[PDB]
Amino acid sequence: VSKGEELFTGVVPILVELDGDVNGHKFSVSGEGEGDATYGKLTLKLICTTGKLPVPWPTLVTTLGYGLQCFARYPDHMKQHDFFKSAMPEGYVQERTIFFKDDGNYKTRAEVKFEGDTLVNRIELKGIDFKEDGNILGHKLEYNYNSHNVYITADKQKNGIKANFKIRHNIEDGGVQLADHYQQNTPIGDGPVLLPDNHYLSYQSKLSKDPNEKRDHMVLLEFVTAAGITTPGWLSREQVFVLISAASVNLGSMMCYSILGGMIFGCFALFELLASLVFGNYLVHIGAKFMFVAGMFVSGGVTILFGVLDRVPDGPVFIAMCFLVRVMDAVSFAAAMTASSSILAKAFPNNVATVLGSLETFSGLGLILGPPVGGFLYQSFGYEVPFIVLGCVVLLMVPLNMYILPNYESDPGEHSFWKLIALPKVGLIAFVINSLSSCFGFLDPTLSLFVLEKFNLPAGYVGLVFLGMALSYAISSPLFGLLSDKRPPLRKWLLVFGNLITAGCYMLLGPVPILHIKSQLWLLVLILVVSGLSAGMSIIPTFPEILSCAHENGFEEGLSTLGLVSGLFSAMWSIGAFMGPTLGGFLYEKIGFEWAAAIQGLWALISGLAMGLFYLLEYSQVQLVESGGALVQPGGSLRLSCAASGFPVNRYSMRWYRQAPGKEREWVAGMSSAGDRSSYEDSVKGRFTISRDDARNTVYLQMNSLKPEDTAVYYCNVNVGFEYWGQGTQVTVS
Repeated sequence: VSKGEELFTGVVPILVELDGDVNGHKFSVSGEGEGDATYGKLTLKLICTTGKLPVPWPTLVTTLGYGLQCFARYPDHMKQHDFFKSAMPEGYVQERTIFFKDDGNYKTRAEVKFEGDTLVNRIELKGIDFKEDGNILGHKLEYNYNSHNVYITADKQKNGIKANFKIRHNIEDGGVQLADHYQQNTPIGDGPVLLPDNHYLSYQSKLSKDPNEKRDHMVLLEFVTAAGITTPGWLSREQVFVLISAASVNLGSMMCYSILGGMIFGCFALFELLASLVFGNYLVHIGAKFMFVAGMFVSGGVTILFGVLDRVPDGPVFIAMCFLVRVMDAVSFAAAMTASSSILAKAFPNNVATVLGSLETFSGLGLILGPPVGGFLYQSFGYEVPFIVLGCVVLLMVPLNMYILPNYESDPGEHSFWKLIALPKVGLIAFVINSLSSCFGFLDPTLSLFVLEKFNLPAGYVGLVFLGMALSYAISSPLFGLLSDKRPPLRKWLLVFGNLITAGCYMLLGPVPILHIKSQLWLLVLILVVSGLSAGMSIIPTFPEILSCAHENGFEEGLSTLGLVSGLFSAMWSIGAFMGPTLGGFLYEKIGFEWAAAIQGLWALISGLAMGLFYLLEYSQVQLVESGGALVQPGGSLRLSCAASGFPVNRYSMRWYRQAPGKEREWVAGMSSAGDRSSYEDSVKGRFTISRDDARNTVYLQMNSLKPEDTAVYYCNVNVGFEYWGQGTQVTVS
């Protein structure tokens, strides 16, 4: 942990300057922008100062944007393997040699200094023996730039680091220009520097042009991720503390609710929805550490003040005190649910779906510990004071949770809330949670009364029925959260089919007389535990889906947009609990349970029908599939098909790449964006053939006179603005 990491928490300005010379032609560029190293983002706006550039812009991106090594996003594991910010305020020197294949050479000398809050790098270039008819001076490069991995090694003799890497440039004809970069990074400070081990940095790039700027300009968007060494498997000290603290608050919440589970419900549901909304909006401004101790402290008093309601007689001293308690029952659960969702998804960045299932399963052990209330606490005091004694250990979690939860801070986000509810996808997923919570809240007042009028069973015996539905939720929550995380494209099929079964289960719960199904006890047990399987399969992946929908729209990553999303998850769980039971008592008056379960499910039937056709009709994401590689004897012919989805193939180019086993990936063939020019590898020139079907959205590569040298895994490459590759298929010649 070096000193310079503390100065990088936040958006810091950037300024860039370059004075270069190619073959006696002088040029100079300058610009400004902003970079944030908390989540690895960099925006660089270059403006050419001499008015014209003899070299293409992507040849100089690796000196300008790749010269800003200090905005790397290092994880918690490799804070110690970080050389760039190790002595950052002093600055450092990048000395680069940039070798172009069968072209000239670049020598780069760059100084990085930290003056005030502005980081200024000054770059001197020298270019030699560029060919006039070549790719560089001929300007045959497309206006695109692609991803790369950069490998870092250390050096003790100069106390700095060394690196070697190779970028690829797309050519208008179709080929690839290869550039090999050797950099030496030396620190000019006399303080301690960090010498790391071997690792790499994934660079993702985006090129853009301003609509209003006329003079020759270029806009760089850069994402940097650092990786390279295997995680040890042991969880960090932050991950263990959040998991043990969030599990205990859901255990005690169901523990006290397992004993005490007209205008009051109207007062409750509006101020439960209001407290879940605004207190989730200002999660940035209040502080998530003080949220998780504010909810359980107020909810700790709810367990205490319920006992003292017995002392007062009925009237203004009883009813008005039921007005206050709940308010504190609602707002503190609304606070505890939104706080526990925000603090847990930050702790597990790529495990959001799995840890919700693990958290909600341990809350399903809470109602298993129900009749332990009747063990000794009910037999000792009865109903007067069992609550204050249990409330101590709830309130004794205060010194533990204040010490064991980490402290986070974040700048408030300038996005309005809103805009988020105006999305087409957030609106339809709000309808599903409204529909799913409506069907859950109907059975709480009304299932026991149907059994009483038909099967004539006591409500204590109906208490076993409710544990039948909770037994299926507890086992469905981890497994359906386990499969939600590993396959992100199938969470949209997993959730819509979850609501569709719930419509079908509830259709047959109280059977319509047209259906001619006889109702009995063993059928009621079987049909309800299936409904637990369907409800748990639809309630778990709706939180990572909204988090996925926010980041694709353009919202930032961190504590800001996580707070606004988790506020809605408590909010749309509350609107189901308002129109569920209250209209449930309305619709129970009309006909009865033989239709009140059928009409409850048609609203869930239209809920899965509306969003299910929204995902089906207009899903679009860039995916590429290869198929057809097999065992071919030498001298034969083969055909390989790359199929594309998400983008039109007519206006973009397609390339092919090979991977021999144990060898570096190499380019095979390319076609221009106009469908007129093409290029091939020089070793296989004239023996392969590239082709496409534009209206079919397919590209084909045909192989004539195969040799054992061509045994490789083949991939299919496209540049939309971000680089995409296909899965790749293996071709063996033997």
